[PDB]
Amino acid sequence: MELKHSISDYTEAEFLQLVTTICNADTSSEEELVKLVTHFEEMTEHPSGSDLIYYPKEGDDDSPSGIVNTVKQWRAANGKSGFK
Amino acid sequence: MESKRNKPGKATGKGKPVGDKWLDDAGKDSGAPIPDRIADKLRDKEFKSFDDFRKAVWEEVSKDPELSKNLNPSNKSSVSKGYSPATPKNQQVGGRKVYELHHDKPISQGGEVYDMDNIRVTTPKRHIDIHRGK
Repeated sequence: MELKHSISDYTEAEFLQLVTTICNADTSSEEELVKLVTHFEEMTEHPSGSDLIYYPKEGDDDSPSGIVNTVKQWRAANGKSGFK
Repeated sequence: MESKRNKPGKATGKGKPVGDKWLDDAGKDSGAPIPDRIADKLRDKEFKSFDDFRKAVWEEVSKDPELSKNLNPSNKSSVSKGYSPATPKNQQVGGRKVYELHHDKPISQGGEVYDMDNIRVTTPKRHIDIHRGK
């Protein structure tokens, strides 16, 4: 057990580092990578989950800064909290 | 019992020809076969365990332009490391988020561990659906 991770504990910079780690697979193991993807999903609260990273919608920018901006905009549009 | 998947063995088998959309088939039927070009690279090599073989499969996927062309940049990074690529969210099961290698004939019923003609690539969802119908 582990409580939900919250995005407003992260600055935009910190979140961009986390997304870049995922996109580069800059982890020690596959298990560590899937743990980070899970945490990313918990933080964004976005219904598409890991698809933001791996199966982007046509027209979406799937670079790390692209994914961060997609999350930021979606949270803004849906009345959710932003970064620290 | 001692676990055969945790002992070394020698990869065998032919695999099957697949197209650049092979991983879509992993969510249907009995999943996708091991691609023939991957079998060609691994056949007769010794692996320390089934997990070591699994890493070798995804390493070989990363090296094959046609079998990796459909992966997005993030999934290409994963397979470059020998990690299994993430499936679409709608094919995940809890913390099982990546493609899985499963044995078609169970090892306990005579299936071989490293026989590439006995291995299927499935999404977690398709695996669980198959298993639940047994």
